[PDB]
Amino acid sequence: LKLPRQKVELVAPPFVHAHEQATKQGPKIVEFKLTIEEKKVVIDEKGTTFQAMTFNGSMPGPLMVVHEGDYVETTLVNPATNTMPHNIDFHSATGALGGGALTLINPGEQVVLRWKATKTGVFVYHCAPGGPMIPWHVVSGMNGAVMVLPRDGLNDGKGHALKYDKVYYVGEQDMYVPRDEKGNFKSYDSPGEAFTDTEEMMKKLIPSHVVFNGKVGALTGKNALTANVGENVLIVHSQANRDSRPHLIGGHGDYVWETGKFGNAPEVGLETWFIRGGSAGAAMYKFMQPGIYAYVTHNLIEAADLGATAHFKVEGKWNDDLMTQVKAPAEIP
Amino acid sequence: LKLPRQKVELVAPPFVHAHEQATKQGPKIVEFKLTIEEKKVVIDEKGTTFQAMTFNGSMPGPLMVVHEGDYVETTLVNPATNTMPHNIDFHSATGALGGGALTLINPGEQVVLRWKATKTGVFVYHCAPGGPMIPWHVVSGMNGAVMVLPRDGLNDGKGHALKYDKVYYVGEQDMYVPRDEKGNFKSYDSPGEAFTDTEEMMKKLIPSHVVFNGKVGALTGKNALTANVGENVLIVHSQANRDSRPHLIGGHGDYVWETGKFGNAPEVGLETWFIRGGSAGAAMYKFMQPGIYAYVTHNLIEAADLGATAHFKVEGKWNDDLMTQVKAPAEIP
Amino acid sequence: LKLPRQKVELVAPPFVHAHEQATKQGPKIVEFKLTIEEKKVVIDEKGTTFQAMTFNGSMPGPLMVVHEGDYVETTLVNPATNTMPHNIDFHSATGALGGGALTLINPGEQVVLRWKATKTGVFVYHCAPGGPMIPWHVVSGMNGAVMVLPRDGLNDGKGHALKYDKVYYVGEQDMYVPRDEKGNFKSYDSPGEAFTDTEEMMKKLIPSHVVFNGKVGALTGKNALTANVGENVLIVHSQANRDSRPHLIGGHGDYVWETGKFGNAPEVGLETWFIRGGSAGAAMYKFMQPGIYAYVTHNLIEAADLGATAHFKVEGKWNDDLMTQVKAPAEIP
Ligand SMILES: OC[C@H]1O[C@](O)(CO)[C@@H](O)[C@@H]1O
Ligand SMILES: OC[C@H]1O[C@](O)(CO)[C@@H](O)[C@@H]1O
Ligand SMILES: OC[C@H]1O[C@](O)(CO)[C@@H](O)[C@@H]1O
Ligand SMILES: [Cu+2]
Ligand SMILES: [Cu+2]
Ligand SMILES: [Cu+2]
Ligand SMILES: [Cu+2]
Ligand SMILES: [Cu+2]
Ligand SMILES: [Cu+2]
Repeated sequence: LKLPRQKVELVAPPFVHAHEQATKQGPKIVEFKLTIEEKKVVIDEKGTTFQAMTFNGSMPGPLMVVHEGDYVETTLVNPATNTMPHNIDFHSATGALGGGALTLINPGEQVVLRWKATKTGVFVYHCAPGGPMIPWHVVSGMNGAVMVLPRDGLNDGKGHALKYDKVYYVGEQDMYVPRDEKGNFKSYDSPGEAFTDTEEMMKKLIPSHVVFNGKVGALTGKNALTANVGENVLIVHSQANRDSRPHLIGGHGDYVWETGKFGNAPEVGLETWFIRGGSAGAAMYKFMQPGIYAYVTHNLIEAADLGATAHFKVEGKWNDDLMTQVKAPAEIP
Repeated sequence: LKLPRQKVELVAPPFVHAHEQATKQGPKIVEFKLTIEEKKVVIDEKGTTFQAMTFNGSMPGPLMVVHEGDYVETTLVNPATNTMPHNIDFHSATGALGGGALTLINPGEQVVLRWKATKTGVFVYHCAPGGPMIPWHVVSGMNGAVMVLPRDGLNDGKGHALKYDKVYYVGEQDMYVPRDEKGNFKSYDSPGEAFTDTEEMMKKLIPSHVVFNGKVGALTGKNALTANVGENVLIVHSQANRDSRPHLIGGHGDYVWETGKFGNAPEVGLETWFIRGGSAGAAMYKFMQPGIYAYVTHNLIEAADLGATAHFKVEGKWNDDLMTQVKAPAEIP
Repeated sequence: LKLPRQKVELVAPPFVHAHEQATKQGPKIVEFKLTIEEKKVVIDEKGTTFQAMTFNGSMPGPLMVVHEGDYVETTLVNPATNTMPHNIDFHSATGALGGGALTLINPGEQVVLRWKATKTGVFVYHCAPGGPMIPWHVVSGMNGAVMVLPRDGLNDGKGHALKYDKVYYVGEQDMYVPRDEKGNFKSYDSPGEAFTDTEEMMKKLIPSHVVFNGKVGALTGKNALTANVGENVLIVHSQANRDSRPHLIGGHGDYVWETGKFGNAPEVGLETWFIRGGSAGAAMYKFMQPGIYAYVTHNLIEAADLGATAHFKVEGKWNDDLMTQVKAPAEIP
């Protein structure tokens, strides 16, 4: 395989490494490295801890971006400081359980997998060692996404280009943290020690936390997402295990690929869309008003009470034609 | 803003205020009033009570119907007989969290919001005061829908008009009523007193009741929905917090907008469709047979056991070509 | 009704009785017989038992295949060895609650129903006696599917024929088996005796088991699904009560009708699709690589821990252009 090689420097979510949309490049071998990290992390503002397992230290793992026809060559590294075997499975790839059957590595090992990007869209990747370990590693944080763009960039299905000014990757994670008898969340010394209690809870199918970017409030405050009025923003949303229903409060999905695959035309003008568990989707919106927006799953219990809220802070001029407060709060006549 | 003004007299669901489909009118300011009512109501045939909070005294709130390009001017009134602050957020609107950030009113106050109807479809509206109050006010009943029609009326995506003979609005509500130790549903003296137990249950994500039009059996008996053979009926279905899967037992969705947005062509000939939590959808069906139909969510446990069943009573002539009992029940030979 | 009559010999899932895709036949009366069987069965590898109720002795019931415009004439038989009344409701049919209102039969009785196949797609059929019995009979196993093909066969929505080389029917069943105080699954002497405990659990909405073809591991080992590289396989997936998110691990959905209705064009290149509870869908894939694939619902807890995994064993030549292990596991440098 004698194609040019291009290295990518991955960046932590919700940011995305620099890439072209439409390109005049032909197929390349695009080289990525992912290093697995098992670590105890804090997941909420009360200080609840969690035995996480991650690609590159983040939940979600970083977004990888290539074009249709590229070959994706991933070096997966499992350092000796980890305790368990791991692998990687790409929903974008064809064969060998997505790559999982060719990438099982013990602590202290690495492996190199190449796959051809023959299908366009956004796709989940995740660890999948085998058996009951599969859901456990996924819900512990071992999932991310890849985006495979058409070489001509995105289009609206009617012959018009859609170009985004920026892209963000929102990875949603369902977490299962057991409680003790008095009702406090339990802490564990190792992923192995968390396993028995965690599996019992997992099989009851109700998460304790549903978070974006690994923690309650991760995409708020100094880390709110940003835009300006007039900017077209692409939001890639993934959920490797459980359904989600994204919604931009105060906005819309102007162009939405809820099943996430660019060979299908987008739907237009959505209020709320649906990300099937085990998939990624994408939505584009051109901001028309300044101020704060919330990006949520629109099970509002999960959004407000279990962690699944991000903010956008948008700069620009208020449009009174679109919306105006005609009369401020006042006493009823 | 010097456009003509038109007042609308809202009607209680499942009925919808009179409106045009295709229209020769240009944009207008369409004026609506919603008055919030907190009240204890009965939700099932066993006499279980519930601390409801409503727009205009109903669950769901009434359907508001306008055309693309209209300006919707809503007077929201929070009488002094209520106990909590409230607001309103329209998924159809652009900016200020859908209007929520401009409409927070204490008991004794009112506010007037105007928004331009730039996106067509059916959309949820709901209360959203802030923080954990958001899911609580929604699942207590503070949600409804708005329909924004194209000025040319509905079409099938192939150049043909779809015209409905009647429209019904089915609002589905997930309710969370706690139980006492012996397993009976609890009653509370105020919404505030219901809050702690209700929030604990809400975060476990399993409703005690799933109802149409506010109560088990609301859309049955004297209040069954009606049609005649030959009539094209539009059913608007909303769910502000939790997914639903509508199904017309004995019929179909001839033309369905499950994501609810009229800039997309409908799908045809569905058995069951899907309403994402936080959205409204719409389905049209031309009745071909008389008799009783059930309209359900097709999680049949929720339909039969938790409350989510409506009936249609349809008049007309039976069509033996479509279906016939060839041999009535008889002893096996 | 003076049309030719054709008998069909039904076969047990996941296989499908022989049929034509495109046909030069005109409408016929196609005759099917279903015999209800109530029986205690084993549902997992630990030996948990379950009070099943079935059409033709299987979960799911067999797939019935006809063409648009055919008349489907079903003889439903309820032998005297059963204990309860039963009926059948077809989502493909028009009127009388899908046929349910014309087919209620006591043990010892049979009935004959005919319906015209006016809508194309895959559709659920299920028992629906009345009231709380409806969900109970469905989740006890009394559901299957019918496929109504266009007379010209399937197409891609762009004028090209899709022809499948083989079709499999995967019926997914959510099961509710109660536990005793010490946490073991309970066994019951009759469906009637299982009813009270089972209904209590059902209303909590969380299944104990989620299985394909009636049992954990049913579609594995000697009973894995099979294909060869180059073969186009259609997978029909039904779920009569609860949502599912099918995914072919290591493959894709090349052409997918997730709502299951052939008057709509398929979507292309999906990773995971969505079967609404109360529906059937269909996906086609042309295998490109040999080896083992898993077909799952991509709630991985349900797939790995509650039973919802099937295998495909695929023969043929490995394609190193699509995927290759560049460097086998080795020590980190
Ligand atoms: O945007 C993708 C869509 O656009 C088209 O190429 C042109 O309509 C379709 O063939 C494709 O499904
Ligand atoms: O029904 C709405 C659909 O109808 C069309 O206008 C004509 O096909 C499309 O552009 C639109 O998405
Ligand atoms: O595959 C079904 C689809 O194919 C067409 O006949 C041709 O595009 C459409 O009218 C239909 O919805
Ligand atoms: Cu792992
Ligand atoms: Cu996967
Ligand atoms: Cu409120
Ligand atoms: Cu909302
Ligand atoms: Cu039955
Ligand atoms: Cu049904």
